[PDB]
Amino acid sequence: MKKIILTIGCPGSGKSTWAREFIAKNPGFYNINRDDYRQSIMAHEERDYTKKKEGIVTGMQFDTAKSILYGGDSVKGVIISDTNLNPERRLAWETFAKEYGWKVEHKVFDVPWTELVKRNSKRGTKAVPIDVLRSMYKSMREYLGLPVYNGTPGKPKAVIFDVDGTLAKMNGRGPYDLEKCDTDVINPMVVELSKMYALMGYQIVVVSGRESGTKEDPTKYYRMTRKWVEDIAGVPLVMQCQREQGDTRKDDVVKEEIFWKHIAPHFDVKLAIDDRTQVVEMWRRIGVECWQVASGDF
Amino acid sequence: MKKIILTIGCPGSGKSTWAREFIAKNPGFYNINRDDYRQSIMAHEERDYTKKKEGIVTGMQFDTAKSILYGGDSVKGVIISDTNLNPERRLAWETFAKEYGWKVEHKVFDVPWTELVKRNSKRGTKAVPIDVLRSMYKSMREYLGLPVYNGTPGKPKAVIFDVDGTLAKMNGRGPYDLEKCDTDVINPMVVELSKMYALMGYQIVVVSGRESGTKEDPTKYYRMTRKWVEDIAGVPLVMQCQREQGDTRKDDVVKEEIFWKHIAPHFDVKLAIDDRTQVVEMWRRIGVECWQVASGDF
Amino acid sequence: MKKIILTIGCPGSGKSTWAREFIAKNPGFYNINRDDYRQSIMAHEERDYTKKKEGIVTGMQFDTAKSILYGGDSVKGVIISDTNLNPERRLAWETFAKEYGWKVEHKVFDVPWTELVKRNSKRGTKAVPIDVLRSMYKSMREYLGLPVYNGTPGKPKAVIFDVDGTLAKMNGRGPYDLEKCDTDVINPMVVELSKMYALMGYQIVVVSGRESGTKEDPTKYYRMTRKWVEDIAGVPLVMQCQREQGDTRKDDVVKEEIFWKHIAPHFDVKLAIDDRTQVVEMWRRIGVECWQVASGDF
Amino acid sequence: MKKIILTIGCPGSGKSTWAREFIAKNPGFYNINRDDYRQSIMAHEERDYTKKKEGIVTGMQFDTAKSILYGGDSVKGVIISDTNLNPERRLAWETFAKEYGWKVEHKVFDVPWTELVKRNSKRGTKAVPIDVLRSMYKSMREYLGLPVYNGTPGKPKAVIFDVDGTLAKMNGRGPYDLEKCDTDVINPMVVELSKMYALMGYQIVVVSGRESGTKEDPTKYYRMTRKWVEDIAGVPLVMQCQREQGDTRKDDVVKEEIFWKHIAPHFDVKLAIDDRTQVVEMWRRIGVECWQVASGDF
Ligand SMILES: Nc1ncnc2c1ncn2[C@@H]1O[C@H](COP(=O)(O)OP(=O)(O)O)[C@@H](O)[C@H]1O
Ligand SMILES: Nc1ncnc2c1ncn2[C@@H]1O[C@H](COP(=O)(O)OP(=O)(O)O)[C@@H](O)[C@H]1O
Ligand SMILES: Nc1ncnc2c1ncn2[C@@H]1O[C@H](COP(=O)(O)OP(=O)(O)O)[C@@H](O)[C@H]1O
Ligand SMILES: Nc1ncnc2c1ncn2[C@@H]1O[C@H](COP(=O)(O)OP(=O)(O)O)[C@@H](O)[C@H]1O
Repeated sequence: MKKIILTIGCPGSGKSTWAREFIAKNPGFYNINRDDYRQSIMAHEERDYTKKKEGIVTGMQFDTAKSILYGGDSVKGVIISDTNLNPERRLAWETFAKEYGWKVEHKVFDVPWTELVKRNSKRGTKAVPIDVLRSMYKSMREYLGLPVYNGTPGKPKAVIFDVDGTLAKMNGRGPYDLEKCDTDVINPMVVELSKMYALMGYQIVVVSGRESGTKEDPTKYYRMTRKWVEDIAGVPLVMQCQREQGDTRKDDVVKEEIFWKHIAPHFDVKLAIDDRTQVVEMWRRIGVECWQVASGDF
Repeated sequence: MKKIILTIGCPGSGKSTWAREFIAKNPGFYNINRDDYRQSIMAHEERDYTKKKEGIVTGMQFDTAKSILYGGDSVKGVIISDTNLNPERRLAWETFAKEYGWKVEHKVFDVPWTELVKRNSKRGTKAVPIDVLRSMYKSMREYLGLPVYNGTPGKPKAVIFDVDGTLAKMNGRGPYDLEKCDTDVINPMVVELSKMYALMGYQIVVVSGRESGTKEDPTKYYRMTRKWVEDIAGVPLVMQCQREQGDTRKDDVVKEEIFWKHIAPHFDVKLAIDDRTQVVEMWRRIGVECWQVASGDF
Repeated sequence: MKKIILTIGCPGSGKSTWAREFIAKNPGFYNINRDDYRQSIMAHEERDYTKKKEGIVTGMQFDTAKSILYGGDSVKGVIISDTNLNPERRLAWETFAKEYGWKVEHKVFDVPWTELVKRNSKRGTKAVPIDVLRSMYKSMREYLGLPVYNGTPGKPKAVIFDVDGTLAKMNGRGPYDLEKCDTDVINPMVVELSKMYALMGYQIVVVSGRESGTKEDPTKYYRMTRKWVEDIAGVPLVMQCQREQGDTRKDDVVKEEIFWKHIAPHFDVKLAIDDRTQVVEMWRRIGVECWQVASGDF
Repeated sequence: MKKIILTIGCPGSGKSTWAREFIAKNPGFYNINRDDYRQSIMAHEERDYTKKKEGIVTGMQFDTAKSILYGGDSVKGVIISDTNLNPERRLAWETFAKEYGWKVEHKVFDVPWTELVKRNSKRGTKAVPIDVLRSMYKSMREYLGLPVYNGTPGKPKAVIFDVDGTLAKMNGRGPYDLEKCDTDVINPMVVELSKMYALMGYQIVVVSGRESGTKEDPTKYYRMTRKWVEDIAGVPLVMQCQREQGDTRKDDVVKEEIFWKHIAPHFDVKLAIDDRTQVVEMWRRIGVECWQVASGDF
């Protein structure tokens, strides 16, 4: 059968680039894009929203697929290089292909949020607002079937606190120089908050993206951080999780893995306090309310 | 009735700009472009030619017109912002509109050749080869019903010779400084050519884009040029035509007007010898064989 | 004297555009840009940081100013179209101009933060990271001599809470439809927070960008909001400030004016809880620690 | 010593690309470009000519070279990525480097005229007018020390005539289908011209870019062409030169090689008649007056 290839991915994920390259290497494939169409019927009005226009672009897409997909044995298929993140539209393509006898394949472009943001900020006039991008990424996560937290019944309620930038600031050292992280001063209001919650009966769970330690001393930083939280901040934590030694992945990935493995099953986490934008974005995205206490664009 | 507006014009004539502006001012109008389509189905392969692809783009255009033109009383019409310089395709749009009951209007963008070339050279990746541009302009002229020469029966055969850059060069003066045009030296081979033709029985007609003269002396330059051709070159001309005093139009326009009014009806012109690119382009375009004797890109 | 015009403004404020336009209208003025230089010596390496390179660009700038500023009576001056937000560099230009006898003028481009961000997100490859942009804006504010809060001694400590998106969410209405703002449901954790602080002895000050009311009923929304906070949330507030009726300025401006006039002189504000990104950015920028409780990119 | 690398090449020859790549691979090298400077002092006025501005850019270049070239052992050299096609300016760089003790190297980018034109037509806003490009190429040829014809004393005078498009047109075949080149019809006026010159005593030399023949019959086309010229056109030629079988180079190169080897030493060639633009450009460039008899943009 002729293929109908739907690209699935948030804007800037590489869908168009792939489409061009693929067509350049496999004769018999054509591209259909709601976007070449959207810009076209408007004579290229800057992207800076009608149900009718969208109805036109939709008609263009299917009518164009039918015509192309009926060429001779020369035509192999069509690529629908849109985000295709709306489930109903994806279904519409499959039921369309079933009645005309064509097969539907998916070409996924799962790019990390941090890469999506980075690329999007350079997209120029094709850049998309952060809120629609975050919305696209949420749909992408639902497509991949990634987990969303909804509480842990029968478990004590808890608040998650990060260390760097949240409970602590930094008294003249420098990001990634943990050897002197014992000099960090307290962020008064946040430190105070953690004590307030404890009094309210919440379990205080501390998390940190600081590497636990070095190759020869795997918990060097985990220990200093623990002493700092105990002796300097005075935070009555029930648990302290931290990036494992050697682990070079993004705080992003590291903290979520830590969450599902070590926190979610033991606590009914009601809140997370953090400062790094990519982490704060991770928390809210997986279902955990998150309060950002300072600028964290790094 | 709903309108189907066909833009008629060579590339770079302003068709897209107008289309955007018009849609921005008149809600209910949509744009259809073989080109948004051509680039789209190929995932934007650089423009640097199949009868099948063109068949697809064509289908897209009509199918898209039908759908749009059938919206409610909200839709006023569609703009077909292509060159639409191929007569058969223009007819195809009119017979298409007649059977579905829509009206066809034309929005012409007649830009002068010299402006087309100028703009095209800056078009970047959308620039078109000079030969296809010259071809587009020829079709545009046929659309406008502009005249093409095919000889003048019963009249003596003649060769047209230009002066500046052709019969004469320039001995240290400067373009537009006719006050010293009497110092020009002969272009030997070309001067010799004119005498050769005379011997062959051709009438030698001299033409010049040099203003005839000044406001107080309207033939100052016409006279010097005539003396130069007689005494210095020794060209046995039967007629000498020249740009009228005060006339500020392009050599382009000036020489063709001169041709139809004063030459075409009295001579069977078989050839024209010239050096300025825009003039040489004019000659060939209206049906007169033209030999360019030197670089004339000014 | 010849002028040395320093443009003062964060990237994207219009410095280059103005410079081009000004030179186009006033012959005798030349442009010097650390940036044409930075890109140039590197053969245009993508902007994606050496003290030596910067030393070169600096030398280029002054050496180029000296040469230009010494032309004849034809030269009027030079424009230094950089951000010029670093005070020491600004001083360096003035002491440079004093010893050579030239005058220094400033051309300020004070664009609102929200406009800077908006423009920056479309800047493409010239876009600047949000953290350096926020840093530029902080220096711009210091240039303008705008106020920075540092506490109010002798006054009771307080926490500022916003309503929309912070204490309340929204149960099926829509932004700007205050007529049904009485249906908003509580944001449990945040509502709880306000009570926690009260117990700790902090004064709870509520702020809202919701227009107080309509032309015929100037406190319609102020009253509903007040009842909602009292009866539904149960927030023990000491004061409630809100956007005045008719006022169409940005929440940005509105809340800061409200802060200086009605809050700062009566309270020692230690914290602000809010959700809208532009407001959260305003709080931190003027010296008030701010916790963002949810995505607020609208 | 520190190096001063001058790039030598017409615009579009790859000078900037090379410069970026080289700097990216060899730390210690900086780029100086009259052009980053020209655009910069004018706040980027579209390129669409003062002796003073040029004086400023010049000062910027040398002053910037001195400063850079005096860094520590870290600096290796500077690249002057301009065309550097003006001999006096090249000399100025060498005498500048001699007095300060630096060495001057050249990095040449000799791109074929046809490639220069091709690239230039796509250059967009950086495209250069054809006449300045042709001027740049002439200087490049003088730099390379390429030959320029100035006549052959003691030898009979001759006119060179091309076949395809000049003496012959084409009666329904197609470029590169020589198997049916025997069907070409005469271009009357041009054929007549060749006879006129013969009567005047000129030697008629015929040249053709048509491959002489095939691998199994190396003169198949040379013979048909010769018969066509003899029996159909009636051209009294003294010599017939033609592209050798197997030779795949551009007509460009092929005809000039043919000229120097077989024509220049036996004839005092006074004129060449041709129709292909790249060939016509070759003729004039090497010193031979050339008349283009029809559009030859292919
Ligand atoms: N692997 C990559 N690394 C760096 N940049 C990339 C990569 N892939 C794509 N980009 C850039 O991101 C932007 C997204 O382009 P595009 O292919 O059209 O994505 P999409 O069609 O999914 O919106 C482009 O400017 C592109 O050059
Ligand atoms: N009146 C004008 N003066 C100068 N430039 C123009 C003018 N009109 C159009 N152009 C330029 O010429 C190019 C042709 O653009 P476009 O509008 O798309 O023409 P077309 O659709 O006919 O090919 C554009 O880069 C445009 O900016
Ligand atoms: N008043 C304005 N309205 C909308 N966009 C603007 C305005 N002024 C400038 N811009 C855009 O913002 C970007 C900033 O350009 P630029 O003039 O170089 O600023 P700067 O030199 O201060 O960094 C440009 O892309 C420009 O077109
Ligand atoms: N080898 C090549 N093949 C195709 N295009 C090229 C090549 N080299 C350069 N170009 C293109 O030609 C233009 C000339 O660019 P540039 O490097 O700045 O040349 P120059 O500095 O000599 O004027 C560019 O748009 C470039 O991408």
